[PDB]
Amino acid sequence: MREIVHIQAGQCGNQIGAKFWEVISDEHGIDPTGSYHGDSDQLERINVYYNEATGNKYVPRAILVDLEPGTMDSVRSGPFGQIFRPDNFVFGQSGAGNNWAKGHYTEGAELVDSVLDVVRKESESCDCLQGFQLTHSLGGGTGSGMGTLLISKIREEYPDRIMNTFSVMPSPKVSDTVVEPYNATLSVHQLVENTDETYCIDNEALYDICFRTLKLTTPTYGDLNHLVSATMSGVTTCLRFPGQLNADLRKLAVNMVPFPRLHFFMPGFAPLTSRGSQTVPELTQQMFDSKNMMAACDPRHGRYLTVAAIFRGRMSMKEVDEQMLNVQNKNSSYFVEWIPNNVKTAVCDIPPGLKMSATFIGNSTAIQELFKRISEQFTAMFRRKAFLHWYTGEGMDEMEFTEAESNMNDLVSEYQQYQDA
Amino acid sequence: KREHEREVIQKAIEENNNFIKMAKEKLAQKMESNKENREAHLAAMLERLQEKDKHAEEVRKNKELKEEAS
Amino acid sequence: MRECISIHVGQAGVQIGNACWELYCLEHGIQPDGQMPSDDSFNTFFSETGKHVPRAVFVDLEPTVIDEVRTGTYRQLFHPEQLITGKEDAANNYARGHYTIGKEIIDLVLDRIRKLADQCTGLQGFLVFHSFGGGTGSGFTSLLMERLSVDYGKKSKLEFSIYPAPQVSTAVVEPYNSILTTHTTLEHSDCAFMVDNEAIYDICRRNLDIERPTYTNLNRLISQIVSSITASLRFDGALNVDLTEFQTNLVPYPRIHFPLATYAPVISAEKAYHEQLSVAEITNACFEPANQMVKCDPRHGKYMACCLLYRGDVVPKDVNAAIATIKTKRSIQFVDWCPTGFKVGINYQPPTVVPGGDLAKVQRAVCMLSNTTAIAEAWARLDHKFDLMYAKRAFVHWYVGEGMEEGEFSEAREDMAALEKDYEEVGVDS
Amino acid sequence: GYTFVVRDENSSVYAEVSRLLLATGHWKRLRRDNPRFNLMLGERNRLPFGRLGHEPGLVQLVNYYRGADKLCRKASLVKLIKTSPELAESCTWFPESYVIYPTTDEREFFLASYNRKKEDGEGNVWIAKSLISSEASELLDFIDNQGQVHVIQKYLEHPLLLEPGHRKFDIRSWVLVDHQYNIYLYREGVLRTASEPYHVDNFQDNEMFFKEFNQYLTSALNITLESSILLQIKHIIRNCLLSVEPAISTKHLPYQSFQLFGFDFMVDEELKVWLIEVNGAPACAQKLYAELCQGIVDIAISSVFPPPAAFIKLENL
Ligand SMILES: Nc1nc2c(ncn2[C@@H]2O[C@H](COP(=O)(O)OP(=O)(O)OP(=O)(O)O)[C@@H](O)[C@H]2O)c(=O)[nH]1
Ligand SMILES: Nc1ncnc2c1ncn2[C@@H]1O[C@H](COP(=O)(O)OP(=O)(O)CP(=O)(O)O)[C@@H](O)[C@H]1O
Ligand SMILES: Nc1nc2c(ncn2[C@@H]2O[C@H](COP(=O)(O)OP(=O)(O)O)[C@@H](O)[C@H]2O)c(=O)[nH]1
Ligand SMILES: [Mg+2]
Repeated sequence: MREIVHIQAGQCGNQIGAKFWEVISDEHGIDPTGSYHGDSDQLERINVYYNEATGNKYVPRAILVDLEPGTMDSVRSGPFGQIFRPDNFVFGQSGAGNNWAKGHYTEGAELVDSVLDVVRKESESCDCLQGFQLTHSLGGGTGSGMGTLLISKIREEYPDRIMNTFSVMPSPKVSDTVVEPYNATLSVHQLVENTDETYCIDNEALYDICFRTLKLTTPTYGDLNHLVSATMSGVTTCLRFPGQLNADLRKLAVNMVPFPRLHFFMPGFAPLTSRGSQTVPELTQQMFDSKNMMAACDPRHGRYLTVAAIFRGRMSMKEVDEQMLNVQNKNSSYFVEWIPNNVKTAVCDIPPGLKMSATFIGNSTAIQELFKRISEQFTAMFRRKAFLHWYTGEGMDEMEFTEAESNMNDLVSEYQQYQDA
Repeated sequence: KREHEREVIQKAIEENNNFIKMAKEKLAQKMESNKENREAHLAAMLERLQEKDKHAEEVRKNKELKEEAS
Repeated sequence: MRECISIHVGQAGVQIGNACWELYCLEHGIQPDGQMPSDDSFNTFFSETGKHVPRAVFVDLEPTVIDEVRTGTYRQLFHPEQLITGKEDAANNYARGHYTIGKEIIDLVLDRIRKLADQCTGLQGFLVFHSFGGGTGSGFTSLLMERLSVDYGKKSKLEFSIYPAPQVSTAVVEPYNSILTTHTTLEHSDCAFMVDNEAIYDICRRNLDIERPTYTNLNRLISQIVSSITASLRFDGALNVDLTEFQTNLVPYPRIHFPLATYAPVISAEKAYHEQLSVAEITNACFEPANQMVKCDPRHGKYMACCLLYRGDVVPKDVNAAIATIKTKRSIQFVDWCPTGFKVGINYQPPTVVPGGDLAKVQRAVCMLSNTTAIAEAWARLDHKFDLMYAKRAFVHWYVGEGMEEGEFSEAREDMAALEKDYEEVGVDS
Repeated sequence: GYTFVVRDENSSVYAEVSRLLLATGHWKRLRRDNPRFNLMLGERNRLPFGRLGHEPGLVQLVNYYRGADKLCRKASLVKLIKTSPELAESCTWFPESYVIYPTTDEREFFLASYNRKKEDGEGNVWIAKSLISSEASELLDFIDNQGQVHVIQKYLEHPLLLEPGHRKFDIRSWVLVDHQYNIYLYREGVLRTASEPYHVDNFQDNEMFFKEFNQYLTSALNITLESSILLQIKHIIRNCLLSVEPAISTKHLPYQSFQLFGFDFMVDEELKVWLIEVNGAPACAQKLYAELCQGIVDIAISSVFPPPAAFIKLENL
């Protein structure tokens, strides 16, 4: 078997992580008690995310981490709270106060070893571990600081495995603390070096989707998390169901990442919204549209290095192939010519939910617009050394901020270099 | 002519055996040099990660110094 | 007494192997349990116990695909030791298949192969089936070929290589794996039959009216062509000519060992019409680009060899008349250093089709094996795709990360450049 | 949208064609080795025809027909005339030629024909091209003292001479064969004339257009350009391109082809047109560049990629 160890850290990481498990548990016919009550053959690759326990129960191979019990107490009480392994809940009492330094260096360093003990236990019970997937935000303190700390420690212990993350980028439109650009820049510096593939889930894009198009005056985190779970379900489809394209984390990485640092994907989904709601050519045009991207970037402002499209539900494969060829050729300028056949397509018979949907995973050079936005916000504060005392007070030095800013600016210039190639 | 008949068959043996010999040595050299390269890539990766831990210990210590001189 | 061991590597090699052995069983009246009520020439491919067991080995670095063989209709056909699986696949990476994961399973494979060789009174050689694009198909195969040249020095090694096609491609790095495997295997392969998935795909869409062909559709058509090529080894007759005799004519230079295969007729099982199809009709189809296993233009390529392998109701008189008509009417140009003649072989055993298949049952069929410089177009397409990516070093880090060096990339590419030049030189007049 | 590549900067004809495509607003020019093109204005030698039409969804067209050099190279044209079933017995318009190899090889057949002509007192002047002589011993030695394959063609000793001046000339006709194989003869031709009087002993030795040539023919011979020369030219072009049609047709190929040819003719004193050579990459006359290049854009390019009376479509009867 090819197992994935899932880790969720912090408020955001645990909230989106809990939704991801509710969504895929439904898709795989697993109820909150861990028992199977589905049809088809769900179950063929259930071991990728689920352990088999006594009494034919399927237990999510998930590790729940946080420096505050609050969000953890919410999970364990909500739906699918009793599905998780109680031993895998690892929490502290003194939170992180939305401070990266606290999560990465002080508060988090005190809790990290006990998390690694659970990671190790879950790994030792793997026939063949493919790697890990971490759900977290980059704007807070636990998911951002302690999450990147966990990634670093796991990589040291498992350097030959794939490290995948679903990283929620911060936005002023959906913010809680002014120091989010500091936390995000510091985390991106870590992700650039220690992850093989990152799904950039932008809160700015999720907000604009809920507000413009969806027409939600005041979107809540629940409204944003609906988009995330629909995306997370989609981008993980090839890993959970029998398929040929990107069947595992390594094959996905080999197809999606041409350059080690340029591993930040721009997800897409179609059609937009469920949360109480109601053709192949229509699915294709939407999933490629800027308005359906989960990262606030205009793909027409850059070029696609690689793309992975996934269609779900019963539909004409001939029509899918025609439509995918039509989006390319009509927009051939937005796909790098030096990477032949860089758009791959997969189709899954089992739909999410909906009768038929589409999910887009793209490695576009336009992703630099996300890193530019953060870099601009980081510089506006760092220039005036605003709130630095909260980070320097934890042991950090200003030089560390200058290095993270510089590494992210280098990342942007690298994405621009390949856009001009 | 018998002399040449023996030189032909011995030449064929010497060439096939020498080909089998070279291929064996080049394959073992490739698998060995590959092992060295892959292990070096992992060693440098871990060295970078270790330098990061040494820096975290130095940050925790740098806080310990500021708290006492407060 | 000349046995032939088949080795099926990776998903493509295994799935194609399943189709070939299913066909061979139908052709020889062998049931899925190995029993053969009719019961020799077929002993080149099958050992006896009254169970007839394929002289084949199935290898894959991942168990799903071979596990289907282990639990499928033909589970009883093979001996468990012939089906070898690992735990972790090569992730479409030549370096993982050849080095990282290949090293871990190679010795076990060579042992299982040795067990088959030990049951041979006069082993003729091996037939290796694999894809160019997969990590196992490309990487592990070249490692296997390297080791086989050591352990079996003289023995012949033929290939059936699945050439990558975007319509069914599963990896962006298939061009890399293709050049790397071709380079490494070149000295160790005596003859290789490339099967362009795009060509088989287009034949299925045109001749069989299949909107979106699947691997099952492709593999059943591939198995027919493979069957025609190996028919001379599994049957015998006065007009049957052995494949190694064709191979002497097919390979003028060690490096130029890639014959183009063309097959006829490919008729839909429902749109059969009941037409018989003369010897003259199918022979003419061999020169229609629409029926080739590799996409290229033989009209603009010089021939170094041409072999015709007939399978059903065929008598020499008809063959000679059909060849006479084809001459002085077709763009058949030979190199000035080769006799402009056709080597013909006839097997009176008519072609077999899988019951409930897409192919119609015919009274006669022909497979042409020709060594034409036109096949170099397939190398040009692959080498160009390699050049586009390699210029930017895209994806190279995945290979370097597994211990490979940029040097192997340029060394393999330089060898491909030399191969393209060799095909150019062999076409120039003396 | 439509994109095109230019892989031959030396081609004067397709440099003007490139400018015309860029003027429309419908065409964008990509870099030399960009494989995601619609039209390819390829190179003269070693054009990558195998890589064409394989990128999925793209409609690709090339300015050359793969093959065609079998009609353009001197030795291959001689081979085609003598061996094609469509030409071997019917060809009365190609001067008696023999392919001579210096280092297959019709040397013995040339000497038999040369000896037949000197015995009967017939004209025995021959021209060797990769030397004009009536000796054959010095003609053969000329070939052997060069590392190239030459062709010994019968020299036209009685050509049609232009008056005044009493001078030799040859006709160049431009033929455009589009995809689907429609042969178009460009209305305007050129006469590459000599500016020295013709001599039948001195072996040691300027663009007239069809209006001036038509005016010379009546009054000079009281006959028009057509019915005496233009019908012969059209017949030769039709026969030549259709003999190679099955070997070069792109109907069963993933890409489409088109080509501009340069047919070279020589008229004898009995007003008989003789084909001398065919050019795969011809050069146009300065004043005919604008009209010819526009015709290539409309007939061959705009027919495949859509956004008068100057090209006669050659058909049989
Ligand atoms: N005709 C045909 N092509 C196949 C088949 N399976 C895979 N392919 C082709 O083979 C290439 C991929 O190689 P695979 O055989 O899937 O890979 P593998 O050898 O298992 O290698 P890894 O999975 O990377 O360990 C692509 O070009 C596929 O289109 C099959 O059953 N038939
Ligand atoms: N048989 C012949 N009779 C008369 N003039 C001839 C001739 N062959 C060639 N010429 C002249 O010599 C010139 C040589 O031109 P070039 O060397 O480009 O080839 P060509 O058109 O003569 C080729 P071919 O070998 O088919 O005759 C011609 O343009 C023509 O004026
Ligand atoms: N999409 C989404 N964003 C969230 C959620 N919870 C918090 N955030 C974002 O996460 C950041 C705050 O960090 P958080 O994860 O709450 O705290 P931590 O425990 O310190 O990691 C901000 O950018 C918030 O917008 C959630 O459930 N969904
Ligand atoms: Mg496989």
